[PDB]
Amino acid sequence: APKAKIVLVGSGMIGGVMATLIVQKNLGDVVLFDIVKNMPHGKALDTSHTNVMAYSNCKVSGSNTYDDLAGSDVVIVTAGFTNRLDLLPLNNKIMIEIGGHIKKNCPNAFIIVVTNPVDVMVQLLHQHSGVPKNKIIGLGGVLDTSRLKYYISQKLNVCPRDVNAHIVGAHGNKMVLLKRYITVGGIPLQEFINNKLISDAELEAIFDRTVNTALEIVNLHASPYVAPAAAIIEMAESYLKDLKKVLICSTLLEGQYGHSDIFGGTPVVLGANGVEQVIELQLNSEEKAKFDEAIAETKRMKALA
Amino acid sequence: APKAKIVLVGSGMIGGVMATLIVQKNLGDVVLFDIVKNMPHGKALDTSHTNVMAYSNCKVSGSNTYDDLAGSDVVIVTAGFTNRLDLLPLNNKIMIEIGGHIKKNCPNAFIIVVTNPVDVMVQLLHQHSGVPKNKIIGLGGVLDTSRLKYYISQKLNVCPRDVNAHIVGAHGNKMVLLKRYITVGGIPLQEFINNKLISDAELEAIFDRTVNTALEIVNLHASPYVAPAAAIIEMAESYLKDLKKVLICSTLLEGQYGHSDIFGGTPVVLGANGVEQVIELQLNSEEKAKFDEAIAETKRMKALA
Amino acid sequence: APKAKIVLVGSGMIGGVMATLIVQKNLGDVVLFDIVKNMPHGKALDTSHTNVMAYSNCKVSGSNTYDDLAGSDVVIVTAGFTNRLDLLPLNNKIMIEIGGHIKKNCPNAFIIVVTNPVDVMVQLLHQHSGVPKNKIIGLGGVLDTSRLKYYISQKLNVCPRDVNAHIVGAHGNKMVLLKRYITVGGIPLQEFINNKLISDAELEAIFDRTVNTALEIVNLHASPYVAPAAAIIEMAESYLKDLKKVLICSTLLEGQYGHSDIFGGTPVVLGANGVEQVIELQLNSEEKAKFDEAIAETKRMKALA
Amino acid sequence: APKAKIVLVGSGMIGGVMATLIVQKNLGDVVLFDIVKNMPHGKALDTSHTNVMAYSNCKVSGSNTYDDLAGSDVVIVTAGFTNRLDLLPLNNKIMIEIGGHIKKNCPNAFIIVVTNPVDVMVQLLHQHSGVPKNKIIGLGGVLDTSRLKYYISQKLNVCPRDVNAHIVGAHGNKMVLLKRYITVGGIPLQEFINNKLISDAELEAIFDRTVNTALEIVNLHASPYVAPAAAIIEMAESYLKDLKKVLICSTLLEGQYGHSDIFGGTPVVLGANGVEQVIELQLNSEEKAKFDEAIAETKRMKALA
Ligand SMILES: CCN(CC)CCC[C@@H](C)Nc1ccnc2cc(Cl)ccc12
Ligand SMILES: CCN(CC)CCC[C@@H](C)Nc1ccnc2cc(Cl)ccc12
Ligand SMILES: CCN(CC)CCC[C@@H](C)Nc1ccnc2cc(Cl)ccc12
Ligand SMILES: CCN(CC)CCC[C@@H](C)Nc1ccnc2cc(Cl)ccc12
Repeated sequence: APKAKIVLVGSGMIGGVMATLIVQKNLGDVVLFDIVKNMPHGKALDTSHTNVMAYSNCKVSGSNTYDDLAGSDVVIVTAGFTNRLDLLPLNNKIMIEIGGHIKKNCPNAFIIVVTNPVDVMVQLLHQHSGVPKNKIIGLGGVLDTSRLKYYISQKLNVCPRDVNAHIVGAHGNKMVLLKRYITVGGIPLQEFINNKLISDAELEAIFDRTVNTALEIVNLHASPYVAPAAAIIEMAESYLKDLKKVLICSTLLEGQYGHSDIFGGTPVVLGANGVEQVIELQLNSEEKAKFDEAIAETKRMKALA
Repeated sequence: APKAKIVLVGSGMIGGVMATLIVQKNLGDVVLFDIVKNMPHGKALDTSHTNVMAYSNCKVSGSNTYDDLAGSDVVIVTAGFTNRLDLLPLNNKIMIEIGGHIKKNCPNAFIIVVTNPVDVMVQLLHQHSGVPKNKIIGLGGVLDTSRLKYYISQKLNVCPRDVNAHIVGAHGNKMVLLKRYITVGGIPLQEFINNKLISDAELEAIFDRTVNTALEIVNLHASPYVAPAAAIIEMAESYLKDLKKVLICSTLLEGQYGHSDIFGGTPVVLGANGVEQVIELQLNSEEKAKFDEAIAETKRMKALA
Repeated sequence: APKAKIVLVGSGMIGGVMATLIVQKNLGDVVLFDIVKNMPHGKALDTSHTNVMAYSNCKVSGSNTYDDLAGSDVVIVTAGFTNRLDLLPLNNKIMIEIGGHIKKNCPNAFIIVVTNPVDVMVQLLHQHSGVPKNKIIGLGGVLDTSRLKYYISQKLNVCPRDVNAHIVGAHGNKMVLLKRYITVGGIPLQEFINNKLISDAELEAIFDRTVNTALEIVNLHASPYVAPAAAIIEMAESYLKDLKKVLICSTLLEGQYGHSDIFGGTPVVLGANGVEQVIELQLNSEEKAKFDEAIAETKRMKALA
Repeated sequence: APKAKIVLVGSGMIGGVMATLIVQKNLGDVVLFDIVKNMPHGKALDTSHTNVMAYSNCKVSGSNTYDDLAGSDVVIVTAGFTNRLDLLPLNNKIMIEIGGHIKKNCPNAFIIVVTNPVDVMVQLLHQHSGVPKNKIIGLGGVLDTSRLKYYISQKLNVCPRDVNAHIVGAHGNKMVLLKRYITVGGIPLQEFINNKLISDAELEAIFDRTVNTALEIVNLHASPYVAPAAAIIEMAESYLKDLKKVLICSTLLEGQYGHSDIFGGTPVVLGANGVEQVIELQLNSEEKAKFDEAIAETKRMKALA
């Protein structure tokens, strides 16, 4: 069947929601892969029954063998151990193992990396898998901006999706939030600030909140996995359905912002041909300085893998 | 049942698509009303069967009696005769007749006016129906900008919805297209122009195309009714589901842009409380001059009704 | 792009709704083809703008040249002149012309025939196009049963889709309604009759209503095209998304019900491989007698083409 | 806002998926309530961001105070300790506490009970909350039959939703699977058995699999919560949107099947008025004997609470 085959390399919390959302949207057949014995089979069985409730027809199966990567159209990697820097070499080993199988079983698959630090892990897998630069991206901006877009929408009382924002450079503490590129209903946010509808102080607090959301969720005795999963599926769906959505993801930089041979967060266009366009925001020197900071941290960690 | 009741006052071409789209989205019960005998019943019967194909449960009935306006949550007016100025007094008579029944049968319904010239006809109905200012709007910007957003998206090869634009003042020849407020993926269009991805000349042609689309469709031996219907439903749905989307519609101006006691196109926020916010774009003197032109034409025609 | 290409051979009323529904569901690129100059271009332009309102990315274009059949994944034929028997030879000529181009431009496309009498016209196109038997079907049962399912659901006050029914043999006056195969929520209808929830007399009236619905809609000064379009799209979507839905359509009979070398309405399974299964209902002699009647009328008209 | 308010009393695994699915479907505002400090707030924050990805506008908040039950339109109870019979009195205490607050804060809310044993726990809450019989149901048949419908659909290679089946009496080991009431595309399953498309032996194995699915998932080192959540949402959605779907749920029996003053699984119709119809299947003596067995076990456990 010409039905897309989506292999989720890692059957943890994010993997579970991704599987659920795929069936809900009837995106394609799903394989929940992991090295943990049977668990992926158990989650796959549970999820497979939702086909009835959702009027879908997507096979959902578990797997403990890399062989099931064969025929994969899309591969989503969430696998990985969770100082923080001590995991770098370890997770690189996981990227190496996965990359070798991708190269052997599905060299033409579209890859989405989630493993943290994503900006580092994505380039590592790109290198070990050998896939073209336009066929591999990392999760970052879609998730990070969903927080900023959401918090602003609540203050302004408008549909969350009506707020657009851009966070670039890298996923994580060094993420670059661009106040200048925020709009509401397509209108520059500054107009709403001029109107006293939202203050600069309110925005600064929202910015800090955005950068520290994962930490905030963790401190509330939970962990972020639902939004990450939803952000990942928006990306995968844009590719599978050739939507050509403009989404901020970690992609290989070839001179943009003055950086090369490194992956960084920036808006790109995802369609049937993968990363069809890499958009370079015309940042000013101040924003560029922050982007530089993001890249520096990515390079720092890359060197330790 | 707490199911919304949507009464379509006018069962023509736009009315038919609206009915179809309502069932597709299971938005609520539909009444296709018109003075033409039986036709609304015939279209209603045809459309009612689609409930099976769409897994919906919306009653779709025809009507030839104004009494069916009772219990209406949303009323959509497309009725109206189609120089052009000679129809003004005639269509005003239709607005008067409809307004009297709305006032009597559903004073708390949310009204959307389509009848042209919409900016004139909407204020007339507002006056004859007596509903609050936040409960009546006219179709305009959503439809007009859908053209501009779509044409630009094709030139740039991105998802149509990713292009945001603003057309204000009035629906029609005097519509004000604001080049300065166009974005792609939330990014100012000017950046794409600086990049040679789209030229100023290309945009000028797209602008003219946008203003003359209805005429273009008519010259191709067709008439626009599908997009208008879809634009209307996006508006009605934002209200019914309390989405709080920022949509450009004709609303009563109370000083915005320097105009009062007149309806004009401008972004507003539609939610459970109707027009929850009227957004005033901070236009420069040049854009304001064009808006003035739009209002002037509306006043001109209003005076002839 | 791996986006499906759907060519609508005939840009009339049914064609328009199909185009609209395809964009709503983001099913694939659409081509509105017809011999009428420009009209398809005009309808295509109007419909194309709805991509913004629906968050879709489907190209919608018009066409006046058969060449655009190239690359077609799905072809839907509604073209055709509308005694009634005098049109048979004329419409056969249309089927011949279309069939020659399908054979030349898209021999592997999946074909859905709507032209009436569908059961006759579908076999004619099958013959002239040369496509495999599993790649061509005619619209019939999905539309006819949607009426029966809907009317029964209203009497019983249950979701329309919860009522399942089977109408076979042929589309049209000789359609075979099988009372014995009607269920509500999967429960045999007879149980509801035993319960006095619906009477046999009520059902008989609903049956007559079902058979005469087109005529009823026509007498109300309208024409059925919305449900037909929706029924057609349910079929096309099952194929495109490999849903494997059980849908009653006109398919080539190879001995089922005692008939061969003729097309007739019967439940089939539509998936990525087209007609993946032809299901033969185990009818009793009485039901079989009626089916025979349906086939006889189809053969009668086939002989006059 | 006239937006429905859904309070999830219990913020565990099933609660999380329910919250996620509600936003995906934009069903209404969600409150994740639990006695565990902050966790519901953490899950609520994570889930709230998905509003952007799903184009929804549903508030998702956590809560540690029963007061938030005020204004609730729908209340879903999953809270509860997890011999097995020793938990009965304990879980009854939870039902009592919740029931008192429902009675005080939202007496007109529609209640769905999940806590096991559901058939027992649902009647207990019905008693402690005092809500009308038509406003409270327990999860059972929708989940159980989704397994049976799914397994059969895979053997027959048809859309999962096209297989309809009925499991009644009680949720759990004593569930009554009715082979006689299974259909495929509305066609009696027996016809497919006569055709050798599926054997009686295959079905017997599927039956055992259906009854032991939770156990099977648990043995694979997982736990069922995704399907349960999806089944619950289908029920809640039928009520909220007045779909009037026929769904098998635990409801108060008033003489049906010969049982009274007890809750049992049976098809019902859920609409704006809650349980609008309780459907009694015309079971034979053999099926009735099994149903009796189910009720007996429910009564046994009820007596120990
Ligand atoms: C002792 C166990 N070892 C080595 C035999 C297993 C392999 C270890 C490294 C390479 N890979 C992994 C380690 C841990 N988890 C993983 C999850 C997925 Cl999905 C894929 C690979 C993983
Ligand atoms: C001769 C016929 N006349 C007067 C009796 C009918 C009423 C005329 C004016 C007021 N109204 C109308 C005229 C024409 N079309 C309409 C469509 C709708 Cl939906 C509602 C009112 C309409
Ligand atoms: C005089 C005009 N003639 C002959 C040149 C045109 C061709 C006539 C027959 C074969 N075909 C047709 C006749 C009428 N309508 C049609 C609509 C479609 Cl979409 C496709 C073919 C059509
Ligand atoms: C020692 C802690 N006790 C008593 C103070 C808390 C209350 C205990 C019983 C009645 N209720 C409960 C016990 C355990 N979990 C629950 C989860 C939810 Cl959502 C609601 C009520 C719960």
